[PDB]
Amino acid sequence: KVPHSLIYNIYPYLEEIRRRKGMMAMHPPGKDGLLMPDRVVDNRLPDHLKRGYYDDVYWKDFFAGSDEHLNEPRMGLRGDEMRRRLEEAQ
Amino acid sequence: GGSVLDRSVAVPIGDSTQVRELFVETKVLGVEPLQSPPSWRTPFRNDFAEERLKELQRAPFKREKYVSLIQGKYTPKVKKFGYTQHTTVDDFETKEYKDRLLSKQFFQNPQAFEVVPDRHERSVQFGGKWEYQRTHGLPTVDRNELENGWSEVEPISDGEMKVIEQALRDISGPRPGNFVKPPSKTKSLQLSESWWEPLGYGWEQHNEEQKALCDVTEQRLIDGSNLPFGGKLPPFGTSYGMGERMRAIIEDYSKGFGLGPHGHSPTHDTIHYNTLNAEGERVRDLGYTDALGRLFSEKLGDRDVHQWAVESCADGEADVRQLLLSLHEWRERGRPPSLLLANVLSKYLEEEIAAFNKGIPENAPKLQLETSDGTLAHSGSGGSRSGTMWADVDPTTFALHQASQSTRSTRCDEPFILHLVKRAKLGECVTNFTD
Amino acid sequence: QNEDKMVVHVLEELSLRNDGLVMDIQYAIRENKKNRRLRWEFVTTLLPVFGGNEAKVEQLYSDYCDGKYVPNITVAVEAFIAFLHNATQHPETYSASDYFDIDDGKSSTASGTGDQPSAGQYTTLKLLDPLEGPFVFDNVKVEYIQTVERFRRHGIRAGPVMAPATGFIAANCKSLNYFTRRQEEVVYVTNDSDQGLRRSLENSAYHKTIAANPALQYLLKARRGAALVETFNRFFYRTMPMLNFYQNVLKHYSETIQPLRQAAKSSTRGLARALES
Amino acid sequence: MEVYRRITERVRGALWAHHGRLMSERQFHRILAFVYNNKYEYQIRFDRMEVVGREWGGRVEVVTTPAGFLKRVRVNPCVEDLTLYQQQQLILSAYANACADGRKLMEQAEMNIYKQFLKDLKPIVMGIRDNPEFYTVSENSIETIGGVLQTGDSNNLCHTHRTIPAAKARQPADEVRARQEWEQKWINSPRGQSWALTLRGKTYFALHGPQYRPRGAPGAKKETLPLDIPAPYTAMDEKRLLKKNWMAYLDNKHVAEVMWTRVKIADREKRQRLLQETGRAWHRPINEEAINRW
Amino acid sequence: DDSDILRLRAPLTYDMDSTAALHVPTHCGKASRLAGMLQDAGGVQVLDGLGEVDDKGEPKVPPLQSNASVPTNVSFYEMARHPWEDRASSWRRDGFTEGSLEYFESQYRSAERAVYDEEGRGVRNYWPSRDAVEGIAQEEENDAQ
Amino acid sequence: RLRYEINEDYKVRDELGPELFALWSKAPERWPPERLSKMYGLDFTLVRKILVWHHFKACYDACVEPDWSLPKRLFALEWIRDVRARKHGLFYGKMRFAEQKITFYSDRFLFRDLVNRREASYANVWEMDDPYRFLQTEQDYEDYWGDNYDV
Amino acid sequence: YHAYVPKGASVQMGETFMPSNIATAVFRETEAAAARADKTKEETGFFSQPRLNYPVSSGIPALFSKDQFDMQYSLFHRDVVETLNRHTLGTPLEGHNLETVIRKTSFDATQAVAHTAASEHFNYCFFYKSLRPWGTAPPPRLREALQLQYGTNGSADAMDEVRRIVWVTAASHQERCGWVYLVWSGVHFDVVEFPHGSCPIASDLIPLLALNVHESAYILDYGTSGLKQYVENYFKACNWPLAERYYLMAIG
Amino acid sequence: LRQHASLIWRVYTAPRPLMTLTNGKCRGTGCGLSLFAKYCALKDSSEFIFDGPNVGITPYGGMTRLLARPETSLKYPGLAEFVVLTGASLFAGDALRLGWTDLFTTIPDMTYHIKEWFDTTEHMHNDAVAWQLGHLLETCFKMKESHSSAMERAAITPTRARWVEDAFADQPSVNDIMRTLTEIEQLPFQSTHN
Amino acid sequence: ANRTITGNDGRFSKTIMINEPQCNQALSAKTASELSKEIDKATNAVYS
Amino acid sequence: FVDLETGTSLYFRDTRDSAEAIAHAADSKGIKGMDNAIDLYNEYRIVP
Ligand SMILES: [Mg+2]
Repeated sequence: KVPHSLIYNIYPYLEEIRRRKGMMAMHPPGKDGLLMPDRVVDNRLPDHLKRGYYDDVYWKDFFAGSDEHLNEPRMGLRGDEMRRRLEEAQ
Repeated sequence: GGSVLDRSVAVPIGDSTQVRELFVETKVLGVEPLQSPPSWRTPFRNDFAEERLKELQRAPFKREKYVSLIQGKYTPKVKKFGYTQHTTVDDFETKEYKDRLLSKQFFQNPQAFEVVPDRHERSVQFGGKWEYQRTHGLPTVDRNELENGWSEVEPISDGEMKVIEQALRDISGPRPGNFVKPPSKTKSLQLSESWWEPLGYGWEQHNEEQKALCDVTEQRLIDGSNLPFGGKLPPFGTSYGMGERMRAIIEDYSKGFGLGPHGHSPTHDTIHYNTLNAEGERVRDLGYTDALGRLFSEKLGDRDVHQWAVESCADGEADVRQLLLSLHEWRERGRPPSLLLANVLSKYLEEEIAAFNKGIPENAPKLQLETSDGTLAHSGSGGSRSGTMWADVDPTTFALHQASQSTRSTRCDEPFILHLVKRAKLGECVTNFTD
Repeated sequence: QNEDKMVVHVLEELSLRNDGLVMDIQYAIRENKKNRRLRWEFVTTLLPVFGGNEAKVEQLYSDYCDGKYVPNITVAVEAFIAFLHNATQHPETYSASDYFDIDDGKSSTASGTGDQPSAGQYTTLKLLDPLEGPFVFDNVKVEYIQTVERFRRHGIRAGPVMAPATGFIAANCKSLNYFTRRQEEVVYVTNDSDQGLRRSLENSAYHKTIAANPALQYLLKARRGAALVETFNRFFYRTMPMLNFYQNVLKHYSETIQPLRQAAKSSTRGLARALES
Repeated sequence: MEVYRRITERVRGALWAHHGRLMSERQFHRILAFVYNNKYEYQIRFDRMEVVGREWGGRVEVVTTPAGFLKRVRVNPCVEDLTLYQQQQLILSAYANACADGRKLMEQAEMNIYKQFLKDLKPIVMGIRDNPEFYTVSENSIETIGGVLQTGDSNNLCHTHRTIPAAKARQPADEVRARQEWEQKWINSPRGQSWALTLRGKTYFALHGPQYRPRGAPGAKKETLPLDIPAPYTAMDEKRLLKKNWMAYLDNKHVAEVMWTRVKIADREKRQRLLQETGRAWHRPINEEAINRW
Repeated sequence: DDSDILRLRAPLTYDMDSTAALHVPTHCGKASRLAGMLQDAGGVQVLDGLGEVDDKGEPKVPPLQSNASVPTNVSFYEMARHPWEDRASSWRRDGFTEGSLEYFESQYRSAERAVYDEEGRGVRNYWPSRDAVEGIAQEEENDAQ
Repeated sequence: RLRYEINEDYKVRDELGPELFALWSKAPERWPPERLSKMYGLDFTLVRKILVWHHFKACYDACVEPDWSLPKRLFALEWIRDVRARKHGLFYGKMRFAEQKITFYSDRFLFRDLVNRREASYANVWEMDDPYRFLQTEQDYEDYWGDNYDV
Repeated sequence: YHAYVPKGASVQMGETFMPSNIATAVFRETEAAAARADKTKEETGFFSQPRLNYPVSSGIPALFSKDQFDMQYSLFHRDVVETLNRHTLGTPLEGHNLETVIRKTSFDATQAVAHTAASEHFNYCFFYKSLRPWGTAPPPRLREALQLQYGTNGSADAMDEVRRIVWVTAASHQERCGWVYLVWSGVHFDVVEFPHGSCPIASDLIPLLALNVHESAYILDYGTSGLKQYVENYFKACNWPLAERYYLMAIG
Repeated sequence: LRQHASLIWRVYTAPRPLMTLTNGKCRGTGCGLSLFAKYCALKDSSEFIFDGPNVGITPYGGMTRLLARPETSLKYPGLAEFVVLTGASLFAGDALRLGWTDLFTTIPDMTYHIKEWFDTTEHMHNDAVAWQLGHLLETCFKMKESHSSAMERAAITPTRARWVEDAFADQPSVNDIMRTLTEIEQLPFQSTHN
Repeated sequence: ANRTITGNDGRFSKTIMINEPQCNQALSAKTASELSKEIDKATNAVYS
Repeated sequence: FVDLETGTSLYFRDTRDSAEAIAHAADSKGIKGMDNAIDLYNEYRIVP
């Protein structure tokens, strides 16, 4: 059985039962919300292509010290920043 | 103003004379009532003259530099979202609203409005003790204009919908790293905690990566013996619980998610994946390598990669940096070769690919480099573009695997014969020793 | 020879000096080859001229895809005419597939062009919707769509709604394709300089059965004598999109090629002297 | 509610699956909240109007707000002679055909809402798939500890689609700037000058000029460039959590993972059902090696 | 007889078959509620010749029409939009103070065109002198002054 | 020693800017607690608490005085329960758990009210949620306003 | 859904090309498939065919068409296994390792059925495990081993020489029923030819590579005269590193 | 009529999960009552009789819909006419193959076990509920183990399907149907098509 | 009230059983209108 | 509960009828009621 003390918890539920009339009860016609994959998409690029790919959108040498986003992490780097990596290595 | 309410005020056209001499054509439509123009189209109710005078008096200030009066300040100041200080949007704020608001704010406290503020202390109030009922909140906009006046929404077509939900069903396809997380991406844990750094967490992995892929001139090697527990996870009941919460964090961060090849979660109840390292062995005997990769590494033989690149490009052919980059990313860090590198390799290796292709029966897979199709992903060609058996392999693992083949020189930079003699006499078991 | 190039020569040369650009041209070519719509348009446009085997038309379609075929201007003109004829004689198929804008008699003002625009006439030749059209990438497809609709609705003539002027093969020239160096093989039908579209129209055997249509009367004769020119260029844009495509490819090639050769030689010699040193 | 929350969870989950980004609970709920309030607005305005259902002949009339509320009932004295039972059923059926008309209206409205919602999701969704690093493999390709295996069959049947121009980036923003370039080019032309004096022209300027909106008038007063939230390039909720407390980090990443898994399971169920409907799949497992042999 | 089965397909009237249409979900919920709703509407109204057609066919007692139409201005995403930038999204972004951002961007631009071509020759240099890398901008000092 | 705080999803710093303040300022009646409560993934008591704080912060920000009747309005059920409890057990304060009735309801106890709610209908949305639907008899109105000697 | 889709079928996207007729024929084939699956579940014995590590839905690259390999896998080998199961139940050999069946049935005429089936089962297995689809380049250590034996004063002469000796051994087995192995005697390498129904484990060698010289292996592709071409291709598709780790495990 | 139809609707729209255990036969509106629950289990004894043109009336209970789904036309073309015209019983196997329901069980007194299983359960959070219900379903009502196609009770067993589609599929009358039938009765015992 | 429909409730589960063995479980108008009550009062229960 | 995949299919049972879950005739799309999360943070607490 349900204790008298705990019944308040049901209130919001019971509340939006009452309030579900009209548009809130309405679902978009045709659309289930479950969208299955159909095609296969890969936008990956060779490194030399993405070296200057985002220069106009952002600054040049956008992928510079990025290890995950480049196959060559050290390209585009100016000498100093290249030296930094070894500097912390030794 | 796009709207039903957005019609203007009463405006003059002159006497009969000027009206007949103004209009050329006049077409009439049936009588309907007069809607009073809304508050923002009404010139006498909206006059901002005071505020515009304030803008103009401060206008020469707006033409000078911005300069911090703390010198050595660079980073911008953050303005957060929803703070009243920063709200620039006036939806219904007319001169009318700004004045109703002004007055309410003034009778709240006057001492906010004084150039030199006097003491502000609360006194009694004339409406009652409950006077706030008749006072509070912000001035309210008339509800007619709230409801009706809004712009006409630009109709969205079905075309753009179908495009959006196409993009919606593109992103719901699986990414190859998520089901079984590579040991390579699970070394990346960093916490701000004072107990996380003392124990190098991913140290054995990181050591492996360094030793295999990096020159010995530049590499930092973590030693487990000096690390807190011996670089290990302590036995169960011993560590006071340091070890247990260590294990909890690790097992929670390293767990996979999404659906596997059998169509189920890694944690699913009755059905299991990687039974007795059945996938581990499946990688053992297969290995990740292209046929094209080893044909190249066979024909090139000993001679310098860079030399080859200057050769295979006459002066006017292509940028050397480009095919150098693409070559490096293809050989180690195994990737699909760019159609640059594929064109070069095609006119370079043509006799080895011919010889590899010369015996094959009709219905069996050949080896071909033709980029006639736009995309490079070698799941797209049937794996027949390069010699690849895989759709995708994560770079780090590929590099470790092919470097476990001894062909290239990384720690062999030394003098040649000394390198080989160390390899022979110390064996590969020289690194059994951690000292 | 370093001067005269075909499209194939350009793509195989450029394949070395631009990875991404060629990758794009080729992806686009593929996607255009996949459309049933562009195919049906090409086919049903060029059928009357040959009048014959759909085998030859299909072949010419596939060859058109690669730049290996551009239509001769003569063939172009009589194809346009053939279109006006086939769309007028039975209106049902070609007003439900090829689109004309229809007059709104709900709106009436006084002008000689705008009245023939107002009642019972064909206002404009309508291009394919952005979903069924030539390829655009799916980054921008949404904004492309919005723009197309915003512009058609409010009667803005500009951007993706306006059709670029396409070139054809000159009457005296027997060449099959576009070339990088030769510009006189390609002929544009402009407003001012015309290719004899009028004199070919009036002297055609279809002139009177087309003169019958009250709706076409506005697109034949407009204050802008550019109604015929616009109808023409629009028609061959919506039917054969890839002529402009390749034309722009070669345009771009001839523009950017020599900077690229300079970069190539400079860098290669860089690693060259660096290497021998 | 359901259709929305499914798509939003799709987005959140995918956001963490493909890149290491987490969406803030705050954000996730505020999306849904915006859908909800949209529906609410449509309700507010829907109650100002009435729908009339009518039963037999015209002799039973029922006037009802589209939400299904009943305002008036008109009846022929013919009806008064029937039976209490049949009177009830008659009025009830009129009420039903009223609710029908209303519900047709509302369902168009809802389609409209769904479209606005999608349009609002688009900078996020197209935020995650429009990057130079994003990729997918076919769902039928085996996955092993190193990487993903190649699907063998029909080497023609696998086509990799690409959403991004591989040469220098052309972003949606450049397209909007192109659109206003063409707007100005059209306007400033002589033929455009004459067009701006037409009714079409002033309709265009009333709807799509924000710049001319008088101070204090509702709506945006500038034209906005399309939002750019590139997913791998923008740190969202994971960096704040990682700085503050690891525990909340682990919990939120766990939530995202769970949601993603759930979504994927749903997609598998729909796939299975569509496979059974067309008879390629049986109604109970007939192939157990596809499961037990891993 | 075939004509009789043709008759079966016609929708239910009350003139022929003397039965109201079924529509089921409304009957399921609201069947017991109807007395309530009706008396809330102040009872029915018995009028005369509602659906009864006149001599020449005109409606006697002209019928009630629905005002309902789909409201077209109601997008909520433009109602509550971003507090400073006017964008219509639901996306919460913490921006930077305008004028912080301007200054910031300016000094970056200066610093980077200082590092990458220091001599103003105009071409990008990835091997910059130690003086240009660790060197402070004189524009900062000039701004203080 | 103060460094960690539970529930990191909603930070006090981020709730300083109140949500949709540019709307419910201008017609606070069209904005019942429900519309805003869909914004937070928390339980009922917490989200109403937060809404109260939003209103107050907003008011102090706009330099006007806040509605002090608002906490009573959002919590109205809790208000009246406390009033009637105070009259029942004779005490002044807020009723706590120990003093609740020990009645055990059946499983389906809520059915009558459930079908009453599920079948309700409303002319406009204001009728749907007005603040005063909690009150029917005169006793209700006498308990709800006992505080303001004005009302 | 994987469990519900029958064994052969591929699960893909609807292109809506299906006329209702063939759409029904498909459902009927699926029903039949369910029935035959129910009977194969009960026909299941102790031993079973090995799961293939690489997708064979298309052929094995540079070596086999789809029909060739699937005539080995789904025709001859599965018959071998049905035989093996029929004759290892109701005998002292019930439920033991593949080994202890091969080894305890060695050299006896009475159990020749069990032994032949067993050894063929092993050979086919090891053959599948000896094929890596795009081939592989032989590892350094193995090359060093082979060179010390076969190599005469030439660079990896041992590779051309080993892939020669394998050809010769294959051509010198006339009956075209059997196997060719590269094996480790435990004191040296050699290329041995096993007749059908014989196995390297039975002779207590340690196998490195397997090549299938049955005529049924190369008939559909290379015809009856195509054995040389066949072997030459096999080396394009073989798996060396396996042979290597087996060699190194044998040594220690 | 209205109360039965509305009852069916009630079962269809039930907010919390309503599992209809079907033990024994169903006449028309009973068919409706059992099949439209979102969780509808069939035991071996379950049966569906959609008849009533035999009592001189048109079938009721909404199962008509199930018979007209494009799915049924795919799998068993003609079956719809067979069951609607001829009063004819469908069984568990037939209701499973048509995909009218997902769930089937052979266990004695299932109802007791459901009771006692949901006694041992603890929380009400929908995570918990989802798993408890789901685990119940997978362990019993889905046939993962110990089930075969020979063993499920089926009226339409595959030859019969072929016959039905030869007779009743795609025929534009009852009259066409029976001159077809009449022509089929006439076949010898020796014909290929018999 | 008619003892037509009977029930068995566990903590979290609910059993509704139709009892009319005489007429072969054919529901009357009253009994059906009753079942649509017991079904949704069992189904809209808190603990089921 | 969440880790064991089992029972997650049940959030989505509406998928069992394809042409319906598109049509939205029935208001119950979810396990406990109208949708999967109506009140996630409230309802379950009614159990002691
Ligand atoms: Mg009551």
